[PDB]
Amino acid sequence: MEFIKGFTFGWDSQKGYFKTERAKESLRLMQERTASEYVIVALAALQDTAHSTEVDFQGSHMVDDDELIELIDYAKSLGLKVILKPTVNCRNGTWRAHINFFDMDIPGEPTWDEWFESYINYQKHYAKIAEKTNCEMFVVGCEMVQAERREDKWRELIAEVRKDYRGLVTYNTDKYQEDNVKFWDALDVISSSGYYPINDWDRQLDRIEAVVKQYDKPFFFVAAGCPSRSGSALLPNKWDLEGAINLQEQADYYQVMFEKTASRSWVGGFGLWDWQTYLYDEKDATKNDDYGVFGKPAERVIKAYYQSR
Ligand SMILES: OC[C@H]1O[C@@H](O[C@H]2[C@H](O)[C@H](O)[C@H](O[C@H]3[C@H](O)[C@H](O)[C@H](O)O[C@@H]3CO)O[C@@H]2CO)[C@@H](O)[C@@H](O)[C@@H]1O
Repeated sequence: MEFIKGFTFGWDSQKGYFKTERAKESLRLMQERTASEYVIVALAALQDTAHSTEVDFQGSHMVDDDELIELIDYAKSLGLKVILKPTVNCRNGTWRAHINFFDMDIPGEPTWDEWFESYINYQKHYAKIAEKTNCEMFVVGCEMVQAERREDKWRELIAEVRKDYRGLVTYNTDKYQEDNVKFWDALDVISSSGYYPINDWDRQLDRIEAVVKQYDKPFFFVAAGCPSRSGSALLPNKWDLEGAINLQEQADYYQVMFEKTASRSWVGGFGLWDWQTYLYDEKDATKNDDYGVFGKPAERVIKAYYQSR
């Protein structure tokens, strides 16, 4: 596995966004400003709650198949490789890591089998798209901490994705959960959300290295990044962190992350979080306290690092 110089795109997208000039201009700027060679197209279906079993990928929250194919083809026309990452959010705001059901099937209660049926059929739909567009990698789940114990069901899902899609298949675990997953052998690549504190990379990388050396798979941080807010460098996963704007903290987070990971040969790349489909005006960058790096000092740190690899 060559080093993946990646950036996540499309998380803010709604139906119709990918049809637009604005979306293509944003993706061109992502490539120009960061020297990324991969785009991670991150999409989210919706379910009602963390304990409901129907996964909706057809409403206004979800780009249509035709515009998704258009955007992937356009990314390829720019020379980008594409990683497709379809995940799921809850309408009531609960983090998908809490999606969970009773260990036993109780009459009248939602079951693991019902949820996985809906989720597998969701993934198979997008696996067919990844196959038709020749996406380089497909990510079958993201941060599903409580669902990860259902190893049998995850193995079933991966086999179903394999029937539709012949590329690389991975699963994206949450921070600190790299060893919670017991089905890495069924995947091609190990990946995690590397939202680790700026002052704890040495301990965390040593921990992950010991996990990764138990398998014969490449590894990368399919999500990583930091909002431009004070205190975010300590908890970079908290998108709602109460903190004043701080562009330099985000740049410093990135500088430390690349420095610490550059010396671990097994860190095989990054899918940096994240680049908006509808990008803010460069004039508004110094007021933006979110994950974007457009117009911020972190943009130069990323581009320099990606150009060096
Ligand atoms: O932006 C409006 C939209 O935001 C939803 O909530 C978001 C967050 O705003 C943020 O994008 C967050 O990103 C997580 C992501 O879920 C995943 O964990 C990734 O690895 O890390 C990023 C950064 O922490 O995602 C949630 C949605 O899951 C929500 O508030 C909507 O109501 C709303 O319109």
